[PDB]
Amino acid sequence: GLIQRRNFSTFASEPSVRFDFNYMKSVTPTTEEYYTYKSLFEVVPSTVPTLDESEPFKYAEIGHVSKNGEVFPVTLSFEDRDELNEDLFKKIEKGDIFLPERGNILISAIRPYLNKIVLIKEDDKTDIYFTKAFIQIKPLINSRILYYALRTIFSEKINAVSRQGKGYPTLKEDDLKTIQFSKKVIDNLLAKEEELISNIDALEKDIKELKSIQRSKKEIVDEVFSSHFNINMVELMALDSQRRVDVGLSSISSLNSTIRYSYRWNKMKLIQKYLYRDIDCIEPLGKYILSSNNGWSPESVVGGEGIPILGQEHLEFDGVLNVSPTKATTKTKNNMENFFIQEGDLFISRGNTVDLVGLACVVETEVTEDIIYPDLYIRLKIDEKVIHKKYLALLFNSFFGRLYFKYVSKGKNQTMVKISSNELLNYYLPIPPMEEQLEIVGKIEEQIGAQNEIEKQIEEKRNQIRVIIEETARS
Amino acid sequence: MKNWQRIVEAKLEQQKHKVAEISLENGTVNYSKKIKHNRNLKALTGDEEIVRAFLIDRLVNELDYKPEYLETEKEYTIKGGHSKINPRVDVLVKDDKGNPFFFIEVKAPNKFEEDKDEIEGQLFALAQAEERDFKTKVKYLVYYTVELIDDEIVDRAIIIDFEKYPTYTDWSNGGFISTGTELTAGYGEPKKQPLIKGHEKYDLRVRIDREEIEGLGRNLHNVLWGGGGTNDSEIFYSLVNIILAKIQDEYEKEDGQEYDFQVYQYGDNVESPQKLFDRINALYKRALREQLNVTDEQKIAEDNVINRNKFPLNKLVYTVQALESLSFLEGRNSLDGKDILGDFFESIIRDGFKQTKGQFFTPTPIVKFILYALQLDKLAIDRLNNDRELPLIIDPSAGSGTFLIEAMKLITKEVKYKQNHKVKSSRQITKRFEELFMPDHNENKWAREYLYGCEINFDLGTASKVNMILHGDGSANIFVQDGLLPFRFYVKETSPNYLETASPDALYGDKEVNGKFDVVVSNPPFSVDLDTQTQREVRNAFLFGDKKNSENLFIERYYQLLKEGGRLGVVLPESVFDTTENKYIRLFIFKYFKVKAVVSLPQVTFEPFTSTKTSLLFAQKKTKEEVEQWNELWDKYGKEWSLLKTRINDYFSYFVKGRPLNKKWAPDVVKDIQEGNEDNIRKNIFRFLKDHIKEEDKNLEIKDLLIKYAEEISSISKHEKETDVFGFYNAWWVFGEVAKELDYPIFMAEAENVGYKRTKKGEKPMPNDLYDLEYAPSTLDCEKVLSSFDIEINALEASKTKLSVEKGLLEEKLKDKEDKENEKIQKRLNKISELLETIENQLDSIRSKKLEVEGILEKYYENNKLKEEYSERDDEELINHFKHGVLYQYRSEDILLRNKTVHKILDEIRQGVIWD
Amino acid sequence: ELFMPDHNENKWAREYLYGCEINFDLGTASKVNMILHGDGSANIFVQDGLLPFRFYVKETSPNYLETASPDALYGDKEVNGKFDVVVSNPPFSVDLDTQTQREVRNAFLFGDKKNSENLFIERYYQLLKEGGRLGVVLPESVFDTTENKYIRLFIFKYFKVKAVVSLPQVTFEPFTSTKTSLLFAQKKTKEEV
Amino acid sequence: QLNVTDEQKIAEDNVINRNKFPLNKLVYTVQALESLSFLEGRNSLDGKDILGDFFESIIRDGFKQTKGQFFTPTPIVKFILYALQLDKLAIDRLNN
DNA sequence: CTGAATATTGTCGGAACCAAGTCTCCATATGGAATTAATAA
DNA sequence: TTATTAATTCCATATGGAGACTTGGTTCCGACAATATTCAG
Ligand SMILES: Nc1ncnc2c1ncn2[C@@H]1O[C@H](CSCC[C@H](N)C(=O)O)[C@@H](O)[C@H]1O
Repeated sequence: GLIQRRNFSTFASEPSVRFDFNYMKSVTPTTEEYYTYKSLFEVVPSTVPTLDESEPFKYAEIGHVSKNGEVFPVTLSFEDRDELNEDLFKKIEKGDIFLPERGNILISAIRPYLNKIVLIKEDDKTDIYFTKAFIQIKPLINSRILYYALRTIFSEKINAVSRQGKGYPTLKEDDLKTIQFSKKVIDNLLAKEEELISNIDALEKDIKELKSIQRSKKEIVDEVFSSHFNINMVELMALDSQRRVDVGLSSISSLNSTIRYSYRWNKMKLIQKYLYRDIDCIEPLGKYILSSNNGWSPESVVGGEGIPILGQEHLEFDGVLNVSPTKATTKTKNNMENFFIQEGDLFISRGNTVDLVGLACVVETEVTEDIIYPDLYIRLKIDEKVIHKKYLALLFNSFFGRLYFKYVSKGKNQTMVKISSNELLNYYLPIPPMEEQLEIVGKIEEQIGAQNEIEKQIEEKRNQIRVIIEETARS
Repeated sequence: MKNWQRIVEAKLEQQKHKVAEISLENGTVNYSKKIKHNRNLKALTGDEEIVRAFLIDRLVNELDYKPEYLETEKEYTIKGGHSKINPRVDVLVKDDKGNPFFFIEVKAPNKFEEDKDEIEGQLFALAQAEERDFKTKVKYLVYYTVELIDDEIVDRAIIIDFEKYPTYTDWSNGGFISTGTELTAGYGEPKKQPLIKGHEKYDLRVRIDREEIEGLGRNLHNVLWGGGGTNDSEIFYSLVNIILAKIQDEYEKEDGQEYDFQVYQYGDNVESPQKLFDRINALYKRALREQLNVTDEQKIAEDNVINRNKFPLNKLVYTVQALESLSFLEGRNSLDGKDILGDFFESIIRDGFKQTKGQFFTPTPIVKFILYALQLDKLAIDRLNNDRELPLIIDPSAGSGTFLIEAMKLITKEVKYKQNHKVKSSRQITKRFEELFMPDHNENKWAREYLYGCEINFDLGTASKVNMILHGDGSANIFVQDGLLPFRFYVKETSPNYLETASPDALYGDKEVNGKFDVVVSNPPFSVDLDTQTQREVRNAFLFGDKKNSENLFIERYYQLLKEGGRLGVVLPESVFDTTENKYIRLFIFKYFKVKAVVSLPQVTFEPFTSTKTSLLFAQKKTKEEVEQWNELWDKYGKEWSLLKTRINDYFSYFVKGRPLNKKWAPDVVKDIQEGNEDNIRKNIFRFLKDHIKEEDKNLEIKDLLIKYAEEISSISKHEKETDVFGFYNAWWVFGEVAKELDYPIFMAEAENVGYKRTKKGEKPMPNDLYDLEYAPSTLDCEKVLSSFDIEINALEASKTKLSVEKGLLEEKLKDKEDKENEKIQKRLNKISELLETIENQLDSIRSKKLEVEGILEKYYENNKLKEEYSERDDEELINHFKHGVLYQYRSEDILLRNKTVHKILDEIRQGVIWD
Repeated sequence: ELFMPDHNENKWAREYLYGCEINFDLGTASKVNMILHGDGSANIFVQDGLLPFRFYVKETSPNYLETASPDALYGDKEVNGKFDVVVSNPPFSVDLDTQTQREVRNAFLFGDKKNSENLFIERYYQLLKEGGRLGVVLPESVFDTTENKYIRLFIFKYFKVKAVVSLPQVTFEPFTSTKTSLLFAQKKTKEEV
Repeated sequence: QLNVTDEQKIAEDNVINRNKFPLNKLVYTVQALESLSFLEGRNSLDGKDILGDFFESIIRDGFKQTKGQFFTPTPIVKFILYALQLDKLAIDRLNN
């Protein structure tokens, strides 16, 4: 760890005479002609607004605000106050609400390192109320300049005054009033304005345009799979909401082989019967399976010194292994080679939530190093003449595999529902001809590749939007 | 080559009966009728005959009882292990008469280690089988062995009769009873047990050697815990109370007088559970009067050792009767080296305590880091080398004695073995050294006068006392009462009571101060709530007793306990360091302590129990000659602050608010308003804002300065609220001035990984930032370790010679058989040859690793030591060899106290901050 | 005699309401609750729930939880067929006591498997009358998984399953959050087995 | 109320262990429950098992894991009895 | 008739923290292997 | 006339766990100022 050395006098920096390590990691003699909170901003005391009842107002907690300074408020109305959102209305009635005045900045008080600072823009409409967990400041200088100087720069001095105290690392208005902002950093940004606002505005509107067409990695798989097979997605989500199945005693042993009569199995049967009403290409998977080798999960330390190991978070709805190992072991089992990922392998997740169990992916990434797949991965070397593994993985990630594994995953603990080899061998999935399987794969490969390219341009723009600020400040 | 083996072999080749001189056979000498054998071989059969021959000699030499011919019975059947076993119930003594009447099982001092189910394996369990097959009347059963005990070589045996318990299950319920200790001539012995008369005969069986600790630990856990409905902890506490009762029984009893920790099998009938409970409870209810220092007759009489309905009586009988046959006071011998019952208790603690969250322990790495960061070994050496005295380590929060046992082992291993070079023999120093350390069987006797602790929990206090006694020490110094009481309450009924004196202090609230201890290591509770009556009873002995932050009261108690110049090490949470509310406690610490070190521990130290962040705090209590200076400064900069407050208030009233001039303000306030004198007012307004002003404000008008700095003038114009200690002055201004005048460097460090990561499913090694282990031991006996390698060499060479023996046996069978059996002989010979290449591929690697180990010792260890250029153990090549291979067997689980360079937090703490 | 004295109306409780608990503290708390709600803390046995029926000694005239005789179509094992409304929440995968392990190899059909949550189903069968009702809370692993086939087969032989409803994981949110389900079955008469 | 007929157990048993349980803590506990009406007050607090909820809140989950110390919530229990038609069964048994 | 001190009226400040989301090593059968084995020409 | 079991070892493997670690931020009690109070000199 760090080894510093400070003096007694340095305990006089704050009237709270704190002497914690985190606060004084930043404390040091200063030569820059620092500014203070008086010149830059002004803390605005919070007040409880008089909300009307007819108009549905919009509320936002800390969790609704994103890391990149976006708000996703919840539309609440006193007219429809049910028990699901009763807690929010309880907070509102208690008095944890305030309407930000236009142009202010709202810094979150809890956990500053997430950089959850939001700016109320001077333009636009439909103002949104916020939880008093934020802190209002009125920037005497240009609001956008202070906003960008607080998000990108000064992100470590704000994090150097947070108070943990047997729990949440939180801030206080006094902590902000204690900050020691520099002069050159702020005056360089303020003087070089009228272009450092135009460039950032253009880049932000480009980012907004890119986000305007973004789609999730699951809807794309759902869209094309719904395009084929002529599946009414609206009716499927309606039959899934039914909570009443009345089967008979005779229809318990049909294709059971182990006498399972739980409600989940009996609703699986109904859903699978509904899904295949018009599709006639279905054959059991157990025919086209050659092996079901599991993985190896030794005791692993995060960021250790040894062979890397994958995790359940590296399987995405796309169908490609993320190959982003985090955990590392140093233990051997005399059979290391059999538990190393190879190009073309088909891995299915074994053990997750009821909605994320059974996700499959093909490696499709040439990596020369050896990476262990945990025992929560089932590798499925199969017959490469009818299945076309990519198609199988993307079928499993689709609603055709997200509903079967949602109701066949055995387990007492619903948080780690697991699938066994028997479910894989007894799964009746639709197999179209090899030519027909290739067409879908091309579609939900090109569309998702375009989506990923969208996901890459936005990151590059958001990185240069702060590189510009850094180079402007330090100049 | 075991200790007993050499003497017993010497008497095998020096038999007074002349029965074992002929090796590998005895068929041509008298008293060798054992129905040959039934499975394989009639020759040397290990340790069994080695001691059974001497037993036969003793039977004939001194026991006599006429010579006859030692005509014994035949072998029965046992289904033990692979294939049925046909044993001759070890050795036999004439079976008295034709039918089996006497059974003896010869064992060995080292054989008590491997197996403990053979105490009755050929005894009771098969005794009924003999009585049911041959219809005999077996009555007398011997668990015979003679270890090394002087010329008399007295048998430390467990001899039992077969008239008390019809079956062996009831005998086990009778807790491994023994109706005989020493073999008696003339066919005598009492029918019932000879009891536990503590003079001679049975004694107390004080030679606990090895692995019977593990046998008992597995036995107690598999029976007492069991299942059903309980919650582990109370079972553990009941066992602790039983051990406490046994310790009290050993304390109170004298020569003879038997022992109350028995079963008292009157004749043949076993004890009724009620009377045994009454006896054990009387032992326990008198233990409290003598050990727990309780005086309330009502409390000491309205209780019991076990809760009955949550602890069945059969379990009580089994425990109370199995726990004997080993002294809990002096029984620790570990064959040779002592300290064997401690490891037993930490085996018990680990398996069954269920730490949960309410009762967790400071992890041992943290405790050792705290002890070394205080330079406890150096302080102890200096105190012994100059004052002929040891420190007075205390623990006001105590617990399981975690902070005390570690300190005990630390001092013993650092002043006696590792750093005794620092101790110089100067007669009186040597006198103290032999008075406190030299007796190995009572090496932990110094800490009968130095270690102290206070545990509020009754069960935790009892467990701490039991841990304290088992290692061997005067646990009477731990008080099971509260730790936040006046010193008069801590009454020890023997020895000097350092935690009893009290006296009001001049410059501390005119309150009691013990001021006798030197080191105060503790881990205060994270959030204690106390209660109304308790809070009212304690808000007179502490300055900040009114404030309901009782956790902070411990620091005040730490000041009250430490003498002038003592050392303090704590595990205080971050709230002391960061939270605004706990501002008074920081000022108190700065006033009465010289803060010398602080380590920001990571958020994973107590991860399975609680995620609250903590930071170790180290300090040295200031002497009075510095507290007086602090008090003088606090007034010199307090009067100035008050005057400045008055002047600034007047200036704000006039210049800003425009109030009419009043001549009654002050002679210096209304002296320059008419004359202007802006600079004089400017100096005052700057000085009042000692750290708020900026250079750019040096040009603003007087009115603007008091307006710009408004909403802050009032903030720096308030006293210290409800506090009569700091006075009616803003501490922040006064403290800022005092710290400027009284400034000293302070160590500052943080740790991101302590070395462990405990979870609900065990723990796992992690990188360590606090300290570094030693791995390679400092001193390793080259002859001893090389003898261990040579022992493994010849152990494998024995298998090599055996395989060569079958090779020679079968190399002549090829010509003996032509085709049919020849094919099988050839196949067996081929696989024997394959085993030969396997064993030679073992042997060549064995030789290569012998050579590399010898190279390691020569290039690193010189001669039974470690070279000065490698003593720091910073070389990666030296370390890793001990981390792998067979050297990992020895290793060294000791913290490396490097003082040449810095590589871990502990290194620069011992090389940085100086304790004066 | 049962429902008329307003002051003390819970008189039938002593003679028409039984219960077993293995923890003495829990037993005392349960008895305190019974006397809080109008007495009835006479049949709360503080002994184990899977012990032989002859062990449940009580100091009163009616001791219905004592009768036990071998049953023809059960493997000749003790059956106390008098109770009707058997309801409980078995401990899931709890370790049986070593002393009780002696008496589980006998008097139980599948008594060779140390599985607590499945042994109590058999004990219920030993307790319901020939026509009694059984509403129990069981883990979803009983109704699923391949290692529990015998119990599911065992239930379908002697019992006549009437309903099963899967509770949400929000049931035991602070404590364990395990997927459980309520099973409602009625014992079949000997003329049906 | 518990019908303990033996006069010896009553002479040796106790409400609390004054050594395990400090007496000032007993004072506080009595003070907290002085005004409370456990009897005749249970009607208002319908569907609230005080003693069981106290066990759940006090005993750690670590001890409630080895043994199945997980109490069924009251809403479920009222559903189990009403789903079994226990009311109708009791009425029929009383009638016939 | 000028209080300040206790009914309380709504607001800060922390917390032996703690829900939400979702990712995990390991004890334990187990059976198909091995083994011994008895079929029987 | 052997070599088929079917038991008794023994392996790496499949299965499942009243789970359990990670990350982020939430309620609620306790002060507490400021309501009010509050009786009195
Ligand atoms: N005056 C007091 N007030 C509260 N707890 C006290 C106390 N005096 C001693 N203790 C004990 O201090 C313990 C805090 S945890 C003990 C420190 C650490 N776990 C160790 O074993 O060394 C509690 O279990 C409590 O029983």
